Amino acid sequence: RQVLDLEDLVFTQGSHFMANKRCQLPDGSFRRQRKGYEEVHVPALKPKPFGSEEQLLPVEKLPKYAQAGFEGFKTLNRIQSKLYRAALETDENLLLCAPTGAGKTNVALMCMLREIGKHINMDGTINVDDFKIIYIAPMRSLVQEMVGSFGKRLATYGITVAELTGDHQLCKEEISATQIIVCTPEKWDIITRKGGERTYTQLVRLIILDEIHLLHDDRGPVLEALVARAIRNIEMTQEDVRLIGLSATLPNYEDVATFLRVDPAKGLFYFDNSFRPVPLEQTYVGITEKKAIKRFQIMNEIVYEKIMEHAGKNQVLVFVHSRKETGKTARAIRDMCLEKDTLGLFLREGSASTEVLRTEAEQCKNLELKDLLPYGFAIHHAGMTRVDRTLVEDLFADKHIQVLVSTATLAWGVNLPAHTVIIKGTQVYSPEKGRWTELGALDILQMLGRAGRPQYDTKGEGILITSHGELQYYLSLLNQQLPIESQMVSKLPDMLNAEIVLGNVQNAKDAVNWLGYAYLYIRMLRSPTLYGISHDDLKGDPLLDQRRLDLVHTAALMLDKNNLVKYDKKTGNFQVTELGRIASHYYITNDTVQTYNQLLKPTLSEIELFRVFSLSSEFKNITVREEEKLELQKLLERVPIPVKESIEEPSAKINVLLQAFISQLKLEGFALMADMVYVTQSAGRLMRAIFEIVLNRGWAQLTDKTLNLCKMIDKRMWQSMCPLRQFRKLPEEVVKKIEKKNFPFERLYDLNHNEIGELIRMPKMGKTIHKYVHLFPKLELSVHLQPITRSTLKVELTITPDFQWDEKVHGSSEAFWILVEDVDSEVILHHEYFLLKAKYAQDEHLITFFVPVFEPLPPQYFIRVVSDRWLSCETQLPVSFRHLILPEKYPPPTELLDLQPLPVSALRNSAFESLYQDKFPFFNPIQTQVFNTVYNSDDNVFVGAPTGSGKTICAEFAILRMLLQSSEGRCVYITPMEALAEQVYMDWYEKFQDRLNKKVVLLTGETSTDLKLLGKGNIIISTPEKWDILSRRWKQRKNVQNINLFVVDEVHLIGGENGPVLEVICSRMRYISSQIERPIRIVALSSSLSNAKDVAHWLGCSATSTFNFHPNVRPVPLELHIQGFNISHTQTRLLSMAKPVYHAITKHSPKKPVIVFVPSRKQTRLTAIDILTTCAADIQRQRFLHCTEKDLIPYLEKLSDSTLKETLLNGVGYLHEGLSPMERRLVEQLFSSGAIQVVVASRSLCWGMNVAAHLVIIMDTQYYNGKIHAYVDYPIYDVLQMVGHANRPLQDDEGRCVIMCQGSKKDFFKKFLYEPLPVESHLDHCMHDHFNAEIVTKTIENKQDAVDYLTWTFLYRRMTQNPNYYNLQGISHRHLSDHLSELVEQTLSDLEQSKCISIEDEMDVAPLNLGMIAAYYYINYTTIELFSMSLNAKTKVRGLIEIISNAAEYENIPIRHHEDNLLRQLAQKVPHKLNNPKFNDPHVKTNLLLQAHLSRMQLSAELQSDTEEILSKAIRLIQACVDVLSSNGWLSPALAAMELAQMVTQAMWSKDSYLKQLPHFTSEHIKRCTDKGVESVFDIMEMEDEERNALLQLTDSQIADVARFCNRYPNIELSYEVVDKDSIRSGGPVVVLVQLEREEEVTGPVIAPLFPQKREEGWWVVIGDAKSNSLISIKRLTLQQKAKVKLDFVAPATGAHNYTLYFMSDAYMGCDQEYKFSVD
Amino acid sequence: FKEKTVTKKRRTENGKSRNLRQRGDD
Repeated sequence: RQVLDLEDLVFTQGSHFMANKRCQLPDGSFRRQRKGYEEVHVPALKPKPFGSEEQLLPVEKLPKYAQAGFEGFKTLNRIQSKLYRAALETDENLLLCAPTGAGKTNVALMCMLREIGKHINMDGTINVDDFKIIYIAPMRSLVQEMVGSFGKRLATYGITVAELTGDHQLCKEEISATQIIVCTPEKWDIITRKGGERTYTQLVRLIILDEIHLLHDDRGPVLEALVARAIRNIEMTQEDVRLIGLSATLPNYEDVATFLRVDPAKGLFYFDNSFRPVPLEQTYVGITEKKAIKRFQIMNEIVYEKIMEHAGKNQVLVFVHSRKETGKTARAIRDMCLEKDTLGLFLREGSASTEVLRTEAEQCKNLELKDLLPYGFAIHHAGMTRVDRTLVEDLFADKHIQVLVSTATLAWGVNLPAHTVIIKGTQVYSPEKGRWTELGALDILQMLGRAGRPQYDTKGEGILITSHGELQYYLSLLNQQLPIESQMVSKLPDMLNAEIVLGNVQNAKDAVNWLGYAYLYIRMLRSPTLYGISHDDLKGDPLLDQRRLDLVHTAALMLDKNNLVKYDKKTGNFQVTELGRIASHYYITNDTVQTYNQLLKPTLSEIELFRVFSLSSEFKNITVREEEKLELQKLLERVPIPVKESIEEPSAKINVLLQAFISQLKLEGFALMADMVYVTQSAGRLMRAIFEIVLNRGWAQLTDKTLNLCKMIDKRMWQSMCPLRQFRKLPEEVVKKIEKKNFPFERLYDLNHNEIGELIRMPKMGKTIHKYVHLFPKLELSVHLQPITRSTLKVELTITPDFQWDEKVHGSSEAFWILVEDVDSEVILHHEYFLLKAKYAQDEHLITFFVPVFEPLPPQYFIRVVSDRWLSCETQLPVSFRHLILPEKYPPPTELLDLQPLPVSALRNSAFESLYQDKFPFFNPIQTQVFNTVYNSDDNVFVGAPTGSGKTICAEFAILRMLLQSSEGRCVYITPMEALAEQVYMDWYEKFQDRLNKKVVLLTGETSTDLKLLGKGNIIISTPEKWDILSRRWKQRKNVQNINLFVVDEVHLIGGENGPVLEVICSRMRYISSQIERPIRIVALSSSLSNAKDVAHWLGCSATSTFNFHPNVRPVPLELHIQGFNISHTQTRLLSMAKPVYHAITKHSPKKPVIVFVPSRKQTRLTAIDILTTCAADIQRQRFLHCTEKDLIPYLEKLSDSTLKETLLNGVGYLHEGLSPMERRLVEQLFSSGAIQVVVASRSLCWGMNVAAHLVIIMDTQYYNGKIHAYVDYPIYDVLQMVGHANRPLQDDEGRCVIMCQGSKKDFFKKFLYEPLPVESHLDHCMHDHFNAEIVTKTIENKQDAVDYLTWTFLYRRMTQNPNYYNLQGISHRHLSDHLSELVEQTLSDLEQSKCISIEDEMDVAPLNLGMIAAYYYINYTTIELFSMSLNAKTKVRGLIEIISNAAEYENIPIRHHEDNLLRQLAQKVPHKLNNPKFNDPHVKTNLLLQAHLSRMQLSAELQSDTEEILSKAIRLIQACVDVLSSNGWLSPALAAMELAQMVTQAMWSKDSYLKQLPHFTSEHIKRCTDKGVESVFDIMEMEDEERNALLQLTDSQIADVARFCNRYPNIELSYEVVDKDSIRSGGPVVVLVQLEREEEVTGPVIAPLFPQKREEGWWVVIGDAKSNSLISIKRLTLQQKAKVKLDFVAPATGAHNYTLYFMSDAYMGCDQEYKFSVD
Repeated sequence: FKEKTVTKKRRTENGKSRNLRQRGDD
């Protein structure tokens, strides 16, 4: 590749550079020169004679839906008649080359109507949200008129059109709202660069490039980039987008058609000047005058002379370059005609006020139009008034204003044709060019289009005034002899940077291909010699691939030199540096970046900042005009900031101009205005980018100064003056009076309105100002810091808004920057973006982040929250370190001995060796080192190794030693995750029970089954909760006491959630081992821990038997790559992150398995489809599938989902909770077998996987939390476990993990992932339940016992090592004792408050009844307190459901995004309505789901899983409610609760008839059952089979299974007897004996169809008194075959009473028996 | 807005009181 000089290659002078060589003039033309100028007149060409069978299309002759939007028109014109077929019937790319004013906008509307007609829906409605149309217009003044006209035309379709102007966030909502977006090429391009088009890019079906010939105007870069991007996007995503280009008649149009992907045979329509609907004569004038004054003098009489030709017969429209020139020209022409011979007599032609009367009536204006209007003259320009412009428009439309001079905005801004139009000057000032340049070609064409009214004009000539030196160009342009060329060459590097930032071109090859779609490539192909390419060079490479490579190399080296993008010569890959990303985002040329880099420094002063801004390459051309040099001087001494290093250079001019704009100084000079505008609009971008540039480098001072300058530029304010000017409503003089007082703003907050008024001496508005004081944003900050390690902290920041929210002043949301700065305050340790939404205002927000520290602790860190667009709106909080105790430094990890690998034959027993000899002959070094200690010694051991090191083999070593020690022994393996428990159970069932014939069991929910399994089994797999339930009452249960081995897995999880339970059970096992006088060996397995010594001491592991290995001792070396993206919005983040997933897959693991973990189940499908479409984009198709589809078909037939079936056929599969377990098993088997290569899994499924891959990708490291309504990071243990999956030891030499995260968390991941992490106990927060449980079982009998019991926990070990993490002040034994005493005192006080325990003498504690209920069912104590408080003696099933849904166990249920709409829809469906509920409250969701499930209705499958979880947790809560109600002695609420249990298991309302229990039954079946007389299942059990058959439609299965259910339905017969009912007296005990029999022998569990989990029959026997609503006695039982139950109570007074005995089920409705008996 | 999900010979009998609790129009 060679370096080509861009400057030589590019043709200069912009649009003026003419490819035309000679400009042959048409036959109907002539040229004539008088005095110093020459006029060339080309009469209107007669319209082309209509061809045979050619006729204009009647409006009624087109499709009916398109009839609307064409009202007021009799027929389409000739051009529209030609193009209607292609526009409306075919979906083909179009290029219409017609003369201006020929109605090309209507062709665009026909295309838009086509796109609309693709969505006619039904009943004359349009799918509003199904499509979007992009209309690109060159001039904003045209954009507004396009918006207005299209809104008027397309109103009947219910379709909204709007301009795209505004802030990007405002643009986001604007686009989402509307369907047709009209915008400028620059606006659309910048929105695309910013990524704002990403969300709706799939809804854009039609794009219209109006005035597509503009390319030559040096906007060609902006437009070419857009079109090439769209075409290349079409090829990449295979999606179809239709492009409609509208152009003027010009040479080489076929090249544009090729560039537009337009078929010349079908989609190309070209019309010459003849096709002009209304004939017009083009009249050019060229002045040869050299000196400016005489040339300008000549122009006046030129205009006057031509004006007099159509003085009395034709409305003349004159155009002028500038807004002020309009009135000057009007006054000059009026004076010229009046002074000489008074030509104005007929130039107005009042004809005795035949027409003038209207203008004489309309003279009542208040502008300079008042003078001109009576004479017939008028001026129309931007500004004036809105009413004035429409007035002059309407008055001109009625043929009143004979002569109207206007600006260029009239042509675009409103359809106002005229007979004769004359353009004067054709010389406009360009601020970008910093000089006077001739106006754009396109503007000339558009202006000429207006000339000639469509139906009132036979032919109207048009006149142009220009210098004679530029005549040919104009001629060449309007005689269609001037071809269109490309200016891509000059602007190339910026376009390349935009592409690289977008990610379209990863490597230089992609950029070389990308140039293939550019119009520059086509032009170089057609005319190589024009673009600096020799003919022999053209013959060299036909496609010029080498040429493109050359330019790519040059641009890449230039960009690398500025460090915008890293470029490597060896391969050619492009690496996006962050600076380049900023530059692309803010339209900054590479030179400006090269200047900022060598100018910006951390110590820049404000003056120096303004100077640095002035040197931007955007203004590299601007100069200082001498005529305005005097004026600049008076501005200089008025601006606040001194401007040094300035002698009135361009930098000085820019600096003083910007300062004047900020200070809102008025200026008297026209020229400055242009410059004044150009800098200001520019400044807003640059000042932001600089901020970004300095925000990333973490410069604390310069960032604050730059952000303050951005806010000043936006608000036109100086920080010195009062911030209250930010409210436009406040009267200026009042704010000036406030500023006169040297009264600081914050002191306003504490003053009342009357005090404010008397301070300002204007009490009348003193209240209003007060209001504004409380409208200013203000936050309150609190900081809670915890030292995680010796080097890093964890700071939680609580933000509390302290201001009334007003949607007018504030808006939909507010933005803030959180900055953490060191003691010097010269560097930013950590920065973050915070968004305060309007909906969640006045709600405390919690933000947790990690900041680093160093060994010499500085006194303070400063936390500053700074508003993003409000001045003087910062809040600073000093975080102090004078009382901080860092954690003790951890000892070095255990070194890895280089021992000789251990053969499997080391194990003595051959049977044991048979277990492993097949898999491998040698152990990995970790287990070779551990084997001696574990297998050959009997003592507690701790093994800390990175996950994937086979610690389970060490656990099996311990188990084998136990089996060798005793033939029958018990081992208990506790693993924190349920899915891990299942996996381990399967593995050891394969390994132990099958080969060694030793019992292996897995614990379940039911306590009796758990007891049976513990009694019979030898290996007991369990999770912390399941084992906790059993071990709580270890004193009574002998089996728990004597177990030979206790293995804990994932010991490090105790730090995370569900850690307290694991810690409690481990401590209880240690206590049992100490108490039983028979040591219980403990084997702990965990990831590498920094504080391994604390855990080993806690579990009793000796110093020599503690193994803690570094994370670098992984058997398979791990390569971790963290990729940080600086995007705050989550959806935008993921949408931009989708492509780097595929790029990383290609770069790292091309031909090896890949696993991608995403945040949410919904996101899984989208990511799988996006990766698939990106793969199909690339040259290699379905490379992710290695097997054959014939082998896939047997597997695919088992699948049910359609999207998953489609994805598998290409080689990508996805896993989530929704998939059936069979489907997940099949996909995991497919992935393991190597058929597919990439699997996308939901992160919540990470634990439950048995498949490992060569590459693991982490998608976002964040997830949405609905309860907190915020995004939270993954737990570090969770992320580490995900990283552990990249472990294939047999084949892969190393594993690779790419973690892609937000840039804020990037440093923290580096800190923790690489080396051992610390674990801290959270037992202090979740301690009430455990103390209650211990008190229930009499383990704790007083406060001293609880204090002693706390010593066994890991919390007691940590509090003496990391004190400040647990709010400890000191480290002495006294401080620890005081903290333990205070903590236990608080917990026992809470328990006494909830009546769980009784505290006597402030020393002893005893268990109360509520405590026994809470501990018996393993229910959180808060829930039992709530049940006790809320339940009364009159609650029905409605109140019971409401109470149960309020239980604490449902607090952790998830609230996903967008669920609120579905939930609000569901809330109406349910039978019982709530009382104004908050739909983000989890309890409300649980109540709604319970009501939905009870009613048997079905919801969307995603929400369905939550219902299974809720029902799983519900039954114990219902039983607890029953127990509480029985304790309180209430009959009706207890019966209601029992019926609630029955109905929740059978999923039916109480009112609903019993029949609904039976399977395959419906309301119609039940109705046919009803009238017969069948109401209960028992009669069906008593139905002669034929009658059940004939009455009920059936199959084999319907009768078979329904009758079988009848068998399962429990019919049981009971007899009661009151023992010694004769010899009984008041106050004596009363005993009743009940006999229960089931002749049928029970087979299996309850047949619960809808209830997910398996359940058994539970029965309640209740003796009550119905009249008093009092529950005398109750007993729960389970009926196996038969039972003999005793009930007892105390007799009341006065002898005789009559109780009722209730026998109630809990799984089947209808079998509740009642028996009435008397006493005494 | 959504739909509602729906879902040998035994003649064994013995003389019995067969008393069940009334619905009570709960």
